[PDB]
Amino acid sequence: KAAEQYQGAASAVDPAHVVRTNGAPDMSESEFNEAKQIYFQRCAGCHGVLRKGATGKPLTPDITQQRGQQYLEALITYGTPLGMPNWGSSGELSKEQITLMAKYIQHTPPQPPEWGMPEMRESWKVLVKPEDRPKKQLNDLDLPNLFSVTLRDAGQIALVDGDSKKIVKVIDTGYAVHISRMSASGRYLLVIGRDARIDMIDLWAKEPTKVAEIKIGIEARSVESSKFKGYEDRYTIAGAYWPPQFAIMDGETLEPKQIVSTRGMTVDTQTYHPEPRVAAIIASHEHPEFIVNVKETGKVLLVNYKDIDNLTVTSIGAAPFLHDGGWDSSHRYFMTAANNSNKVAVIDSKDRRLSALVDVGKTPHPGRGANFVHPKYGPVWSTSHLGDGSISLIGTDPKNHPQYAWKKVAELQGQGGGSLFIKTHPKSSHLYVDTTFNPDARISQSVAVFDLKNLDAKYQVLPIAEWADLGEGAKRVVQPEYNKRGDEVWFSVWNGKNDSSALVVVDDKTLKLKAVVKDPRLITPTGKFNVYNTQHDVY
Amino acid sequence: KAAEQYQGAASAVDPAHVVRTNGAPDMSESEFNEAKQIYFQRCAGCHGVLRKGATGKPLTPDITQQRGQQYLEALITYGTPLGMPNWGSSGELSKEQITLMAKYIQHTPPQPPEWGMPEMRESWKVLVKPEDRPKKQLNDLDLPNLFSVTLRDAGQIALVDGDSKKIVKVIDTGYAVHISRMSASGRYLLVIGRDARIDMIDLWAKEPTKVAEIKIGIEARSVESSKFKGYEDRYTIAGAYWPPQFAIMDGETLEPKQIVSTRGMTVDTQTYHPEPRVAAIIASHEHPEFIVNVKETGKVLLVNYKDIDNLTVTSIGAAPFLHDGGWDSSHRYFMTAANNSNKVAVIDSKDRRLSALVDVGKTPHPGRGANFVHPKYGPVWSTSHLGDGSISLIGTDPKNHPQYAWKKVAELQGQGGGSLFIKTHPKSSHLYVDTTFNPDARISQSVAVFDLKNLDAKYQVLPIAEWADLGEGAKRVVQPEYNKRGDEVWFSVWNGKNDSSALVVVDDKTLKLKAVVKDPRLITPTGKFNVYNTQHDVY
Ligand code: DHE
Ligand code: DHE
Ligand code: HEC
Ligand code: HEC
Repeated sequence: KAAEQYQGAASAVDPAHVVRTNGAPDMSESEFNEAKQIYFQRCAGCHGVLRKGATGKPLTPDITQQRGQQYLEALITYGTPLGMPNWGSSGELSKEQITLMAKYIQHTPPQPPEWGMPEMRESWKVLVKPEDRPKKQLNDLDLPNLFSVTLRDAGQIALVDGDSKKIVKVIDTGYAVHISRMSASGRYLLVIGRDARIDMIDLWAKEPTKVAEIKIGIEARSVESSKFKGYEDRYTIAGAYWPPQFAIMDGETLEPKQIVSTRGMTVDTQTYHPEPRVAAIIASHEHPEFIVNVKETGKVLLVNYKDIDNLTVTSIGAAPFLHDGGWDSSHRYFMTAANNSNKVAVIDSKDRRLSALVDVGKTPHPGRGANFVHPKYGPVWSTSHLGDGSISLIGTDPKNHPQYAWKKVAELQGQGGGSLFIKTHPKSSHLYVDTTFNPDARISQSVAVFDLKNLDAKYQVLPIAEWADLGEGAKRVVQPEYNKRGDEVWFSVWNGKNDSSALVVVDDKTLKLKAVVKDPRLITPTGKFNVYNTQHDVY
Repeated sequence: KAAEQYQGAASAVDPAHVVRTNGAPDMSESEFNEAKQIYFQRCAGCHGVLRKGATGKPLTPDITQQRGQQYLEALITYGTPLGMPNWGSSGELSKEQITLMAKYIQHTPPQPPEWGMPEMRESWKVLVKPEDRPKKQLNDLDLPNLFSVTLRDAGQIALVDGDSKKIVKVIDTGYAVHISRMSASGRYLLVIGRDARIDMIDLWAKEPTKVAEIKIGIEARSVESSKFKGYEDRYTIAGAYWPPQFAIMDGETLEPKQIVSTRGMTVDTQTYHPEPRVAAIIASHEHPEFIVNVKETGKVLLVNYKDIDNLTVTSIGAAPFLHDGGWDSSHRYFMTAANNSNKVAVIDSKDRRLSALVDVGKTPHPGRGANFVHPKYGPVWSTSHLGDGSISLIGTDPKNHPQYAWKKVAELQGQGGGSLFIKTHPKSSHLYVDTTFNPDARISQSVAVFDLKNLDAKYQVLPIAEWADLGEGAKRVVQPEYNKRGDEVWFSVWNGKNDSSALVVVDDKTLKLKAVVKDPRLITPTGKFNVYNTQHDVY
């Protein structure tokens, strides 16, 4: 009764400014569920789960009710030239569906479930206790030259022996695994599906088998291991798309320890954003931290694991829409692309600061990038683009080449836009770039190769898809990846699940076809990650 | 169109797990706003703006629709003995309104507006530029012994002269100012209304005037100034109840610099909490930081301002429901209370960690606390409670008294529960305790005073309200505050806006009535803050 009067004063909030939602077109339970079913299959990626706008404009009731029914239907139908697909013209969605979507986006967005520690512990499993795991490598596999290839639509990954070109094992994982990452010791393989299911695989057991797993969210893209000296296999971190968050777990058993929300203020307008999806994550070699990229808010956070109980985080403003990126040759600056901002943020991991924001081309997509010493400009880091066919070379040596540091020092020209990965290797004198999503078939089925010993000359075209001899299908080639020796470059010919695919190997020394890996179990192969190169960031 | 096919794959989110909210009893616009008004007038204080629950159970659709109309009405009607007021039995609400509330709480919680930089800058006003301000004290007031009193309902504060006992200047401010804090230089007076409006007052002007103002949110409770060596008047920070956030501004002009969301995972369950209100904030004397309390998640954040461009926060976990608190005698340990957890957290600001979690009585409400040297136990910090009449004494000397460090070393007994503040001074041998919200009028209209040179002896009751000679009204006495030289203790006779109030002063040496401050302008006086004691944390 004392506690009653103590909190018995009015809230400073003005009810007239608290807004009730509604005034949308009446639509039944089924009309709504069908619209909801379509929204995540076709729209959520670009517009966001909450519809506050990611790559695309906000689709919340305030704005959609203002536009009204007809503007909405027409827009969804014909699309626009700035990224909005023509769902009606292309005949991808019927007029009836487009009508339901126009009505759906006029209601309050349905709420997706949260996902904290209770759900994480319930999903967590230790398949083989640490004490029951091999003390030595119980097999004759050349682990360093192994490849962890993603069999996207099969919810599996494949361990392919680099020298023999044969599949050594197919392991069940999360659906469409996005990337593979190696532990600092080179013993454990870490794969994470887009569904946020992480699988830890012991490469030492008789046969590479799974020793632990967990689900850190409803949707995810990144996973990483602690690499600072004295912290081998200590912690594993993973970033989720929804909910906006990242989790730190034990690097031996994947036991969840800390969960941190990334919901916050943007760097540009400094207003509140409800869905800042976590993207790339890279382990720092300069301090005991993980370097996390928060997309929609454009913040690079340095999560310090020196004391995992009292988490110290340093919020660095970069630029909106941070995505992928990698280390420069020295492994001190984090070159990451803020793709929809057309800039490349450089994060100094030693001095823990933003070194610069470099203007590049339309929608940079470096992947992890390509590092090499330019004969004139010195040490550079490069990236290709999705929005155009240009290739940016950036200065990454402040000590010996300060006049070029953090500048778009030169530009190269590929086959065209739709590019996703650019590759190279220390031992190699070639530079490869794919064009996976280029709207042309001939271009999307081939890669461009440049001569680093003569960058003035144009690129040669390698007909990767044609070399694979597969037959029908889009046969989109993607992500060049070298072997440990650096004399073989691998490519994935990403064909439909009901079609036939392959991994095409090329002799880097001669640019001649070396081999083609086919197998009924090689369903929709995407990411290939050579152990050594992924473990030691060789790119 | 490359970017279009690039984001064409489906979201990992399951359409079936995204839910539409509704099936709530129909209610017209008029009915919905009548209830929505009542909700923020009477319920949001304890249940929260989004109704996820604070001191009370969550009132969200998933739960309320399960209970149904009958349960809800019956509960709102009679309440519960565990803190939920009997809205119907008391005659406070009608059967018609109660029926409206039971319906309202079965609907989706309406959404309050956000409040970022655009809104803050829009409200930010610099009344007198730093260049046009005085260079020295232009008045002849004894500033250190001045008193900043809250004229709550009047939306103002009065500067009362400690020695003359007269009102020197009444200043217009935000509604129901909660607290007053002094800048490090003792020059500027910082005050903040519950509506989140902050006013900076220069005590050097011929007549104290406001030099800047800003609104940092929809509703708030705290403000603080940087007190680390070399950062006098450098930064001002404020915490907000809604939105869940805190803002850091320029300490000379109040220019908004950084805004940080406090929405996050909880310390106990580690699940997402959409509304973790910011409670107490105290400047660190050990490092250039602010120690912030995040109530619902039970997190103590150490925000370092050495570089406010790239903010560094250390998130220390304490216990659920952090509220108020204050420095131990040495100004190193932040003694804060997790009031609904019945504990007191000790945050070591030097080593930057949770020293301990001490169990206390029901609902500890220390205010800033009371520090004194116990004859047997050594240095102690005390607090009274709102749920019971006890006074817990906790040891605060881990260097010279390890036996009692962080232990509820002993208890004292006051008139009863409903206590809000306990007080003492280094030059004083008395310990005061108010009982502001105690349900018995006589008790709520007086204060208990113990003898620190004889703690075994029972307290003495001082008829503070009765001494004021005001007449009718509740006359709740509140917050014992000392003067510069610690020889008199002030009390606030907080009476209604239409009734008559006063400030009763006691001669600490004789426990006799010394003076009574009355003025037609002294409307609903609540908090009083002696400039010196507030600035130099003398408590
Ligand atoms: C955040 C992120 C990373 C960086 C993680 C890291 O390094 O820590 C990444 C890396 C990658 C890498 C890493 C390669 C590397 O060399 O580092 C691969 C193989 C890859 C295959 C694909 N990604 Fe990726 N990818 C996304 C997210 C990401 N992609 C998307 O959100 C997007 C645009 C939409 C989607 O549907 O996922 C997208 C499209 C694709 C594809 O279409 C690919 C080709 C196939 C697929 O399964 O989705 N992305
Ligand atoms: C977070 C918080 C602090 C700590 C501030 C700091 O140190 O930075 C505080 C301090 C305070 C202080 C500071 C005293 C001090 O010596 O530090 C005062 C005077 C005070 C007067 C009141 N407070 Fe307060 N108070 C709340 C919040 C807070 N009160 C509430 O949420 C609550 C429970 C309900 C409400 O309506 O605000 C509440 C009730 C009250 C009252 O009823 C008082 C007596 C009158 C009023 O205006 O609401 N609270
Ligand atoms: C990315 C590959 C997209 C997908 C998939 C979908 N949309 Fe989109 N949309 C996208 C962009 C970049 C834009 C802006 C384009 C421009 O010219 O400005 C849009 C815009 C919309 C809008 C219009 C918003 C407005 O002006 O108020 C609507 C109504 C919209 N998009 C709807 C929508 C739906 C329902 C989709 C799935 C069936 C969908 N979009 C997919 C990018 C992309
Ligand atoms: C604090 C001073 C409160 C105010 C003001 C209001 N409520 Fe409350 N309520 C409070 C507590 C501490 C509890 C817990 C009761 C217990 O015995 O544990 C409650 C609970 C409710 C409930 C019941 C919820 C449930 O059990 O499902 C309802 C329906 C409820 N309160 C409604 C409500 C309304 C509409 C109020 C304002 C008009 C209101 N509460 C004020 C604390 C406080």
